[PDB]
This record gives sequence, C-alpha cells and structure tokens, in this order.
Amino acid sequence: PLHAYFKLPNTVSLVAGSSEGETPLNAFDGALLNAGIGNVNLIRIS
Amino acid sequence: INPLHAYFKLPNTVSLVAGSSEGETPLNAFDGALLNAGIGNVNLIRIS
Amino acid sequence: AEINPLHAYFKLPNTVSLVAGSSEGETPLNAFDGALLNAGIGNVNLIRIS
Amino acid sequence: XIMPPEAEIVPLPKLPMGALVPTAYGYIISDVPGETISAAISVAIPKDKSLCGLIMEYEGKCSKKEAEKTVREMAKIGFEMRGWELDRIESIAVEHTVEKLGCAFAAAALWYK
Amino acid sequence: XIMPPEAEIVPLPKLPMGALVPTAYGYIISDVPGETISAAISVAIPKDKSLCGLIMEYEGKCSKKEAEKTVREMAKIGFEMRGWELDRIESIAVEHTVEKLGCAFAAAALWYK
Amino acid sequence: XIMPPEAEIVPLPKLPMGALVPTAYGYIISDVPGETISAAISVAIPKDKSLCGLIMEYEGKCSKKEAEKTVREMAKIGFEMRGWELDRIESIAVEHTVEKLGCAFAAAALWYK
Ligand SMILES: N=C(N)NCCCCN
Ligand SMILES: N=C(N)NCCCCN
Ligand SMILES: N=C(N)NCCCCN
Repeated sequence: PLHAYFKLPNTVSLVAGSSEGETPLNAFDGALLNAGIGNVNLIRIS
Repeated sequence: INPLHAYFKLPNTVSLVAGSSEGETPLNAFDGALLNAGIGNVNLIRIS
Repeated sequence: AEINPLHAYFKLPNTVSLVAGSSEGETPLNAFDGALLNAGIGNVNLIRIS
Repeated sequence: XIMPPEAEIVPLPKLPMGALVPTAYGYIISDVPGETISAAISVAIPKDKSLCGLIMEYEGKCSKKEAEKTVREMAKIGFEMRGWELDRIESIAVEHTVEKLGCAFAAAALWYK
Repeated sequence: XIMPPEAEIVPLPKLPMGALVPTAYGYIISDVPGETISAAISVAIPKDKSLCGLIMEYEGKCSKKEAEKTVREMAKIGFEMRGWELDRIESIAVEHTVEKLGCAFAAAALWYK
Repeated sequence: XIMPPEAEIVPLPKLPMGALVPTAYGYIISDVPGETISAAISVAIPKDKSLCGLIMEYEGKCSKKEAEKTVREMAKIGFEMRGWELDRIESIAVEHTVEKLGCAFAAAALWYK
C-alpha cells in the first residue's frame, strides 16, 4: 500500500522452549533461542 | 488540514482508570481488576 | 518526526545509545525517576524490551 | 510515565479490543483475608504547556485516602526535581479488602484523539 | 494478554531480527539441581468472532502436564468472568529439569500477516 | 535485548519529551545507608553486520567495575551460544552509595537516525 494503514496484530504464535545457562539472563536468552524467537525484541504484554 | 497517520505518531491523550477484583489465581485477579477498570480487553504495554 | 514503534512495526530502530545514572529519592519511584534524569533519559516513556 | 506535551487528560476512549496501549500502572495482589490493599495513579500537569506531564503510580497496604495522598505528593516531588511550575495534579485511587485473593490496580493509559 | 478480534493462530512467522514483537509470556528460572520447572501459555477463543481472545500465562515448579492443565483453567475462568461463550482453548507447555541453572519459557507472539 | 542489524552505536540524541523509546535496562534500588549498588549494560557487536547485536544488563550490590565485568561476560556468552563471530563489546556502568534511598540505572536506548 502507498499509504500505510494502522492495524492491530492479526496473528498469534505459540512457542515454548527451555535452556541451561551460566547466569539467569543467559539461560533466559537460551530458552528464547530454543523457542525460535531468540533474535527479536520482546515487548512484554500484560 | 486533517492529520493523517495519527496512530503512527505519539499518543495525545491520557486516561486515568482504576479497579479491583477477587480472583482464583493472582493473574485472574489482575485480569478482573483490569476489567473492573475498563481496560480488561486491550494489551497493556507497561511504560516506565 | 514522531513515531510509535508499537504501531510502526515495519520501521525498526537503527540506532542504540548506552546511558547510565544514579540518584537519591524520597520514594523508590522518585529515586528511579531521578536516575533516569541523571542518565539524560528522564522525560521519555521507556518501553522495556526483553 | 510521561504525558507528552499538549496531550489532554480525557475520559477513557472506546478502545479497539486488543490494542497495544502504552500504560503506566501500579497494582498489588494479596491473599491475606481482611487485608486492605490500594493502588493510585497521578498526573502532574505543567503551567508551561510546552512541557510534559509527569505520571506517578503507587500501591500498598493502606487505604484509598493514604494511597491517593502519597501518589499526589510523588508527582509534586517529580516536578520539584525538574524545577517546573505546576498547573494541577489529577489522580484517582482504589482500595480493596481481600476475602480470599484480591488485586487493586490503577493506571494512566495513553491513546489517540 | 489479548488476541485481537479476527486474529488467527498461525505457526511462528519469519520475524526480522531485532523486531519489536508484542509478546505475552511466562518464564521461570531455577538454580536447584534436579528441580523440574515448567511454563505454559493458553489462548481462549470466543464463539463470537467480534470478541477478543484471552491469553493466559503460567510458570512453576511442576510438570508440563500440570502447567498446561493450570493455564487452560485460568483461560476458562477469564471467559466466565466476562460471561463470554467459549469456542475452544489452544495451549502449549514446556518443562525443564535443572542440571545447574535453567529456564523454562512459553509465549504467545503477536505479529502481522 | 537485541540491537537490530546494521544499527549504529551513537551518543544519546535529543529525544522528544514523552517519546516511546524501546529500551533494555537494569536498575536496582536500596534503602540501606552506606550500601554500594551498581547497574551495567553491554552490547555485543557482530563482525558480520547482517547479524544483530546482543544487549545484556546487570544490577547488584557490588562495584561499578565488577558490574561492568559481569555484564561484559554475559554478552560474550550470548555470542558463544549462537556460535557467532564477535567484533567487540561496548559497555557502560554506574555505581551509587546509598544515603537513605538510592537507585542505580543503566540502559541501552533504541532510537532512529
Ligand atoms: N534474546 C532476547 N530477546 N532476550 C534475551 C536477553 C534479554 C536481555 N534484556
Ligand atoms: N486483560 C489483560 N490485558 N491483561 C490481564 C491478563 C494478562 C495475561 N498475560
Ligand atoms: N518518569 C519516568 N520515565 N519514570 C518514572 C515513573 C515510572 C512509572 N510511571
């Protein structure tokens, strides 16, 4: 589109993963990678 | 001139809401409080 | 130009800046607020990324 | 949090379900029967309209009254640290007496005209 | 959380690296050797398509089956509180047995098709 | 977190008040007089610019130097886990000696140029 239209998310994907790590943050990063979403910025929703 | 692409810019309104609720689990109580506040059906992006 | 990164999902940030700060405060939030100002990022809305 | 300059405090708009709403909030959850918990939110508006508004949040085991008094003062302090003139402080609070498991919550939602 | 009305549950899309993805997630980290930890996510889908879906998160020192069972019940409860007719619940769970330091993570990533 | 591919490290630009800024950060608050608290942030930059960078954060009751050292090791580990070639690591740290109630904060703010 030549004019970007505002829109709400239209897809939801369920992923899960686990991992060992040297520190809590590295273990978390590992779990994200194992889940297939380790290289994107997660904006946590609540 | 009527502004276009307003939603892609910075928010221009602020609304104060509040609520409380009982719940079977902490998350369900939180969900209930949001509902009691009027914002239970939108995604909250916590800003700090 | 203004931009809401939550809405303009197709436009990714192309810059990164390291900042740090510290501060005393009357409440935990006020101390946090003062540390952001000391860091130079006190009057913006931080969307925490994880 | 921060209310952008020239933004207005308005009643909650009809929000599209599922919208990603930037929100500053405070909440408290308690499983202690009979315990009173509260949450409050305040927004300090500057006299100088080119400046931004400051949003503060509070939560605790106190009454609605104390929670609102505390959060209004926190917003004032924020302005004091900045050296900004105050127009007024707007706020709301809520309290809840736990029966089994309860949550008190207060927020400032940012949206569009 | 909240799945926007008419959004579809699809397998994870190819996301640009560094993209800011709105995500509802639950996670747990433990440094206790031999301890089993789990995380789960559920999405309650409404029968009325004009309504939104509800996303719940759960994490704890339990098995994958217990976590999935708990998170699905939480989603059910969400619909009952709203008084909405429930179509079905989709969910995913994972468990991890800590060797030295581990993390179990489950998420619902919202994106654009 | 994640620094998008090809993003440049620059000193913090002038940000519009109220701006919604994607930020990775670490902070710690303490009300113990005399206690030293620190926060640190690191960004691991890849040799291959088509790859993304990794942002790590840390906070604790330790010195500025130990915080930075810890956060730098964490970023190194993240690259080793991915098996990516690491170009270098940029980092910042700050320490605070509590008087009554203090906060130490370090962040990596993602913006536009
Ligand atoms: N890979 C991620 N998106 N996150 C893992 C590290 C998180 C540091 N804030
Ligand atoms: N209704 C909301 N937006 N939030 C409450 C439930 C959040 C579950 N992650
Ligand atoms: N002013 C900030 N950016 N942060 C301090 C307040 C954060 C919670 N409303």
